Amino acid sequence: GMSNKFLGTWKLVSSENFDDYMQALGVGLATRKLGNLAKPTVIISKKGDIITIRTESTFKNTEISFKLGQEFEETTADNRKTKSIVTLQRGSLNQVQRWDGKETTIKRKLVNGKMVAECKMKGVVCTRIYEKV
Ligand SMILES: CCCCCCCCCCCCCCCC(=O)O
Repeated sequence: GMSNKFLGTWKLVSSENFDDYMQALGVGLATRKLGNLAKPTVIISKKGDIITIRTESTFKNTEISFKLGQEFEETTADNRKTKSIVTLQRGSLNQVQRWDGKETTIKRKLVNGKMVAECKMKGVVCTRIYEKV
């Protein structure tokens, strides 16, 4: 199952190409300016076989709870209503979001004790690095 090393609280320390990624999602300018300044905390928790990823920041809070391999309805930070799914691949915690015929991926993997989120949309790639805190 998900590695227990994911469990805990994570703080963003680096974000690369997040603006171009938000644009690819269709997020407008005012929202992107605040999104580019956000340094969110991400809390990953587990109750039985339901995993919860909770994102907290001054600008926006989000939370998804899910079971691996089971589609679920998601409301994203930019208020997209998506059909999403989280699965594992070589220990990486990979999320797909589908809506209005579009599709974006958020792959969260542990690299030397840090959590690295790789976000992809229409060939645009964003990388966000978190420290465990
Ligand atoms: C982080 C504040 C949200 C700002 C709202 C603008 C649109 C962003 C929507 C998608 C956010 C992607 C973040 C997931 C990757 C991560 O956990 O670092």
